[PDB]
Amino acid sequence: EVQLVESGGGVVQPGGSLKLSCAASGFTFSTYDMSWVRQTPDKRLELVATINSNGGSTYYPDSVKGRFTSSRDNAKNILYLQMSSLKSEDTAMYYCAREALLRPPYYALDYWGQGTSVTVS
Amino acid sequence: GPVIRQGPVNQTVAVDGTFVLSCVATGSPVPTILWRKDGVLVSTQDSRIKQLENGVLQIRYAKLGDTGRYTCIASTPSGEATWSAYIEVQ
Amino acid sequence: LDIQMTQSPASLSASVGETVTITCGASENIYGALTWYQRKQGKSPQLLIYGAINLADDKSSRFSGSGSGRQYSLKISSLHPDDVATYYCQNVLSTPFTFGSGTKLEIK
Repeated sequence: EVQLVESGGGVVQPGGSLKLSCAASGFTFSTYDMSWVRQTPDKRLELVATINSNGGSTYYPDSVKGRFTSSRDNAKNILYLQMSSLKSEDTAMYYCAREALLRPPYYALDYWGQGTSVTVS
Repeated sequence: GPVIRQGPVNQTVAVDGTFVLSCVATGSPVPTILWRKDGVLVSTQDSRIKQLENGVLQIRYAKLGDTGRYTCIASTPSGEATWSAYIEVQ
Repeated sequence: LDIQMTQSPASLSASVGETVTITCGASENIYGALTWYQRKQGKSPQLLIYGAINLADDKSSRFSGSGSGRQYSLKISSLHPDDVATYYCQNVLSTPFTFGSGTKLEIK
């Protein structure tokens, strides 16, 4: 039974720093690329990080590049997002999500965690 | 007899980004589309590299070595057409 | 330089049993590289449609995705109260993988 559980959210000061965790179970975590997606208070969505299955490759959009680091522990099955130099625009619900294996292999996210709240000010 | 309406276009792309080349071909029968990179048939089996529908080649987690000439080859039992573009990853 | 996704309408309320269309326009051709997500209130998004036209595994056939080029549609046939959600399209052609800003579907 696929489960994703984010934690590590809270309230932080501008320029502050936070590290989120996502515990995965019920699937072969080392096989899947994973994403972090956030949902701002206006209900818009934004992809903020992807990482491939062995941690060898990472992607961040311009809005967070330099400030966010994604990494994974494939033995303990956890995905991380280190966020630093935080700003009020980073205030959002953060989900960790699994990248689906599909045909054709378009990028899509089939399982999502319920998310962890981050507030900056 | 195949004609390429829109071949790939020149692009500058960022390292770690995802880009595509697209190749829109007509003819009867419907043209199959092949990709070469730097003269060699692209391996859509590196897992970063995906052939998607509608003649799209997609390359994820772009690396510096993905810089190069990309050629679309549109083929039909009648004939074939060619159109290339240059990609710069930086 | 990034691909803009524009969704219409921003919200709508409709009645049970109605068929409802939501649209998504991209600022350039995206070649069917589009995905649709459903987000119910206080929940995380779920995959609905991938590659513009493919229905996700454990999702109702009342949902259908169509389109090509720059224009895409999500149709919801025979509207059911559980369909109450925000629907989002996403460009999955080239980065940034921009999301449309979402369409909130309500029942009258």
